[PDB]
Amino acid sequence: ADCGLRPLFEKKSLEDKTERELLESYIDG
Amino acid sequence: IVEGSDAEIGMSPWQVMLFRKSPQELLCGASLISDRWVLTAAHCLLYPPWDKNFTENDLLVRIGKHSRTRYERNIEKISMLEKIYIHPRYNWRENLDRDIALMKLKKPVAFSDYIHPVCLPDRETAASLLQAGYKGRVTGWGNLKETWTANVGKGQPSVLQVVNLPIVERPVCKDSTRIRITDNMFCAGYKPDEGKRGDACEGDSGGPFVMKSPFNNRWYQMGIVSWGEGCDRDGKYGFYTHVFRLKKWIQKVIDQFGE
Amino acid sequence: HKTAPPFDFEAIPEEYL
Repeated sequence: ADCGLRPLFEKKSLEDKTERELLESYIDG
Repeated sequence: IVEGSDAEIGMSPWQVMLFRKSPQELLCGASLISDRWVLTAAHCLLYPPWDKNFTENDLLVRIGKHSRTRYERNIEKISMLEKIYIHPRYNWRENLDRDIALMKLKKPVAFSDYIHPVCLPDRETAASLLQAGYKGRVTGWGNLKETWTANVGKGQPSVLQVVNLPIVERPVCKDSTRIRITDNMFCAGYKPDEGKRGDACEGDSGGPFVMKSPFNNRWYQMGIVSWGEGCDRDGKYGFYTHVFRLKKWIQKVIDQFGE
Repeated sequence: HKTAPPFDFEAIPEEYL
């Protein structure tokens, strides 16, 4: 139930170098 | 992974290496979905036309890895297998339909900074994210190019590789290949026109295609790397097992045999 | 599964730590 949250990224409040690309794809097209 | 890059450490903590004991080799990728369960493609474990039928004792799962070849003492965990569960309608005879397998670890692994499970999608999440144009991420230690093309030596990566790819409309997937594409597969990759590149390749198969939910900030495994016609060719796309379609089978197995 | 060089992988002990 704690799945999908990466200790080194989401739990600390840090983004990886390319996840932004994914979110842009959900919104821009 | 072709045209990918080095993963940041801990970037994909559900990534699992399916490791052959004798002879020592990377067989496939895989994903950690709970403390006792690992998800992969069936063709990694079973494909009789190449006399392939791995038993539990033939393999090890290695979790928390970053390096391909090294023993990473302060990070990785090695587990043995208790039981392989293959989808009973897995169609190796024709098109690798329902290419999905589960592996029960003999002992539960403790989670860590480097070891942490991916979520499996629900109906809402699947409806929301599995759309043409939307990108997921694929990771693995498979080859950097098709074998026997370009330069041999630089074929295997030093460290885990990651690439992001867009889901492709069903008509284009279908029109891209002669193989019978079913609703248990979807496909991903850039189009020749789109001037970006990338693909899963030999050794990455069985590993996860993941998407990050903007509703709750979680990574969900939407697909399992299944098959392709070569790696990273124009007009070709990678095909992925549609994890949500088969989620009922995954939960049926885990509820029955998860202690 | 079609991916390796010779003497490639570091040996893996039996550790639980």
